[PDB]
Amino acid sequence: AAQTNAPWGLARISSTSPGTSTYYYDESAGQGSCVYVIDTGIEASHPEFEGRAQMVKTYYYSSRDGNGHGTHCAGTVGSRTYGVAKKTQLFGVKVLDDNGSGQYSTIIAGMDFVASDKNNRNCPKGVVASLSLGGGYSSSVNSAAARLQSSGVMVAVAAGNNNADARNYSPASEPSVCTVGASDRYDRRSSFSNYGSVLDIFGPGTDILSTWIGGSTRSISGTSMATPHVAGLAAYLMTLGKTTAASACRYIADTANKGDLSNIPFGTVNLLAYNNYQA
Ligand SMILES: [Ca+2]
Repeated sequence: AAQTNAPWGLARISSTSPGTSTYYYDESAGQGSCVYVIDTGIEASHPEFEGRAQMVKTYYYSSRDGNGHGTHCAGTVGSRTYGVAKKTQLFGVKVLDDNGSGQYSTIIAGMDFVASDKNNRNCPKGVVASLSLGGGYSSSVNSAAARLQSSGVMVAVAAGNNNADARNYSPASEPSVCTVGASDRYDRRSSFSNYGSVLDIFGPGTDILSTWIGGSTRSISGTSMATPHVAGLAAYLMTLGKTTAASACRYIADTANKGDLSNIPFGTVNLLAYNNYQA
């Protein structure tokens, strides 16, 4: 399948070269997979989600996304227009308040929730969790991310936006999960993207168009935006039978575009997520 005039980031993950605007993908489009978006929530009523999104948990007085960030990330995973995996099921877990903040104990609770909750959902092709959040190093937070991964969920995490080594941020620094940096439409590392030997992969993170609250859309930047590209790609590949939750990060790195990025510090991988689709 081909979607013309796609957001640049969708075009980029289905291309060997920058500078094109068509997203090429298998029509299966992540059907039968599930993706948990652990964030500020999801505006499930947004037309772009077509009834495929729902809120399953909150730790606040409401499950509503009063911020926008979680809706945007969910949009990049699985919205009809802006998403990688256009037929995936999206589940929202609201660990961040409407200011975008959360205590680590809440975030930890949210990750352990997903490890259990996946047993209550129909996801025959596999389960992914997308975590577009972080903060300073915490062994407790890393341990929670490692447990979620161990439980059979592909965990994709944002590297952070400090232009620093991601080894000092959590859960970015947990080795067993898939830590995602950000690139721009000219194949440069995004200027804010963290880096380091703990990164596994880069995805599109600068000027990413997706869903927003109030039934709207907007373009924003961050490793928060790169992470859902990789989460959506994992869901897509698992539907196709190419990989599993345990192996998906490795498979994505093995099949990535290699050596195409600029401004990669020595010691950081030069790997850009790629869906390997040949129509
Ligand atoms: Ca890793």
